Amino acid sequence: ADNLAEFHVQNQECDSCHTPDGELSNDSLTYENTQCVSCHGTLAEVAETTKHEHYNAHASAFPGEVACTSCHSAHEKSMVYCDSCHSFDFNMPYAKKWLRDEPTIAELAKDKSERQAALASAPHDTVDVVVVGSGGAGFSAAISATDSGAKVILIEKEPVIGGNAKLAAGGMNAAWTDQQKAKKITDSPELMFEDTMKGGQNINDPALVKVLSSHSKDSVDWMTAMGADLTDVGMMGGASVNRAHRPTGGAGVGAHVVQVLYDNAVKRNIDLRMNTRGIEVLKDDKGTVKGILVKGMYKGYYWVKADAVILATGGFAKNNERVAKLDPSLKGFISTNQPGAVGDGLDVAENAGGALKDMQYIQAHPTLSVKGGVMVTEAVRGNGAILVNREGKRFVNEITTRDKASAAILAQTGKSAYLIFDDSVRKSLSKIDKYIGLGVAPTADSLVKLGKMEGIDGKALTETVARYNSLVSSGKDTDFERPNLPRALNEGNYYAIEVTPGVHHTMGGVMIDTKAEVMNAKKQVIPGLYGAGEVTGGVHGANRLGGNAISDIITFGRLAGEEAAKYS
Ligand SMILES: Cc1cc2nc3c(=O)[nH]c(=O)nc-3n(C[C@@H](O)[C@@H](O)[C@@H](O)COP(=O)(O)OP(=O)(O)OC[C@H]3O[C@@H](n4cnc5c(N)ncnc54)[C@H](O)[C@@H]3O)c2cc1C
Ligand code: HEM
Ligand code: HEM
Ligand code: HEM
Ligand code: HEM
Ligand SMILES: O=C(O)/C=C/C(=O)O
Ligand code: NA
Repeated sequence: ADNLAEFHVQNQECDSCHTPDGELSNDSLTYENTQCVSCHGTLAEVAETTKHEHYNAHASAFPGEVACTSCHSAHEKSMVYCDSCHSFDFNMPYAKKWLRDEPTIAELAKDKSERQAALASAPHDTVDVVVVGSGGAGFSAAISATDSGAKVILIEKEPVIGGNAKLAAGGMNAAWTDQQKAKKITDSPELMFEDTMKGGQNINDPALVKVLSSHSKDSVDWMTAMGADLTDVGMMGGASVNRAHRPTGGAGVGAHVVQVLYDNAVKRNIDLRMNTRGIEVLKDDKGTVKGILVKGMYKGYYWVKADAVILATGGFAKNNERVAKLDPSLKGFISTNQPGAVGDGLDVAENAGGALKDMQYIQAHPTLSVKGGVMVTEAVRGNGAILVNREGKRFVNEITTRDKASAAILAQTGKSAYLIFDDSVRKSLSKIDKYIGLGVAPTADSLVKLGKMEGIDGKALTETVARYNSLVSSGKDTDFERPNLPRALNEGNYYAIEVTPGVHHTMGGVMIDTKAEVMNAKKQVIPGLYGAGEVTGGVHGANRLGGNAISDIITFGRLAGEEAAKYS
């Protein structure tokens, strides 16, 4: 058989998968996936028949209900969604090699005749608010506009929810929380503001940082009121005190928060459509939003009539060509992002008249696993790990800013470095057991053997750790002046992870005011158009602090949702 449908029609009718009139139920393929599930079992039942020791196509930490048609198309060969970041050994029937080629919003100009036909038809739905993107900002806004009495449609162009927010590990920054107080942490919104400005080089828009800092406690209480666990409070670089909140025992912040938001959306019956891309914000004759034209991967173009459009489409860090244009130094770097984080929501914003700002500031995360090509949380260094070069020495304050840490790493022999830590750090941060499970953290009971394994000078490494621990115990890092030295590296076994920088976050984007209203180049509000999260510029300045993006998405998403509901 050349495809999965042809295979199944050797013993089945067309309607063992399709509805009675045979039309596609919707762009989520609800009815159709349900048929796959009714013969093959749910996603968990199917994982039992495809186990591998260290991985499984049908089991992943992705939140939400992952549709079988996310990877299995019926009438054509398709691609495994895990291959946009890993290379596991899979043998999916009717597979084809992972290759994302999504047209730009500009190349979508060519569909002049379908667009026109769709815009001359009646709107397909008429609601109060349309939310574009199912990352943190997008679900938060959908929920808060709904809890504000507005009817919402939430759309996601990918087949799965969560964007890059489902990958967050380190934590969500917040200050002066009840979680921090119970952890005997002393902080204030003023220290977080101050760490943020300093952190972004005083380029950040101060009114936005003030919203960021002043609403962060509330953003954490909101999430916690909806069911999240954000009681573990750790440190990341450029913070004065520990203020990165995440689940108990240091598990990832991302997948958990996106799972809480999805559950909350679901309880409210929020209309969520997958495989549905926002293409053009529609405006009336007085330049205010009247709706949006969308492109359903399965049922074509159609428009949603609405008073308000919230753009929560995240960044363009996956887009190395745009990234290279703005920063030539990042050309050819690997990236930590999901495959559709390419900037198309920015094009929608501009075409709508929104102006952009800070676009030249692109953050490279300092520690991507060379072996796995995936981000290794900075909470690994925050909970105590050190960085050593191939000569087995420390070479940088490990909890310095991302810019500095990336530069020191690229300057080392081989252009990479090694995270080094023990079982006390491991046990303090459960996330580390994910990297051990990926095969990216070799271990040994002595630094002498660990260094032999990885090409690190063994005796040098042993004396480096011994010096570090003595620096921990005396309380001052007089070598590199790391300001927080939480743990001696002396328990149980040792572990090394080889790390190198990757494109990670774009601090510039659509220009928003304090109510998340998109403005033009004159700084005039575009009525009905809002912007929230990494698609916006001005929050993070020239350099974002680890932990500040999940705080930003919850805060600015919530608020845009509320403001869009009021506006109407
Ligand atoms: C690997 C990794 C670890 C990180 N760790 C942390 C952490 O620990 N703490 C922290 O503070 N930050 C962290 N960050 C940053 C990060 O989580 C965020 O910057 C990011 O998720 C912002 O969320 P968002 O909702 O704004 O966008 P996203 O979560 O990226 O969601 C955007 C969504 O919009 C959809 N979309 C885009 N364009 C369109 C369109 N035209 N139509 C319909 N849908 C569209 C995208 O497909 C996507 O699902 C981490 C980032 C990553 C990638
Ligand atoms: C799009 C929807 C579905 C998906 C993604 C899916 C998935 C799959 C895949 C990946 C295969 C392997 C084919 C090969 O080996 O070449 C398969 C085979 C099979 N499917 Fe489906 N399926 C779907 C719908 C259904 C339905 C509706 C039925 C029954 C009416 C069904 C019953 C079977 C059977 C009997 C086989 C052969 C082996 C077996 O499972 O006993 N499938 N399916
Ligand atoms: C001869 C039998 C069948 C006929 C005539 C048929 C017809 C179609 C048509 C016409 C479309 C495209 C519609 C559009 O673009 O609006 C389609 C898509 C689809 N069909 Fe079928 N179908 C048949 C069998 C099946 C079977 C057996 C399955 C599942 C195993 C299936 C699952 C799907 C899915 C999931 C889609 C969406 C696109 C895709 O994955 O290719 N179909 N079908
Ligand atoms: C309930 C939803 C799904 C069903 C019913 C389904 C069905 C199946 C079946 C029946 C097989 C072959 C089983 C066998 O040969 O024993 C298979 C293989 C596979 N499917 Fe799925 N699938 C689903 C969802 C997904 C998703 C969401 C992904 C990707 C993220 C995926 C990726 C794969 C891969 C990679 C293989 C080959 C497995 C390997 O080599 O380990 N499937 N699927
Ligand atoms: C169904 C699809 C996928 C599967 C089955 C899968 C499987 C895994 C596995 C087995 C691990 C090691 C952790 C563990 O032992 O559970 C892992 C780690 C990781 N994968 Fe995936 N992966 C998938 C898709 C993706 C995609 C698309 C990305 C990025 C967009 C991604 C990013 C990561 C990250 C960042 C980690 C590191 C550990 C963590 O951050 O929790 N994965 N994945
Ligand atoms: O967990 C991390 O390394 C990243 C956090 C961030 O980008 O804020
Ligand atoms: Na941005």
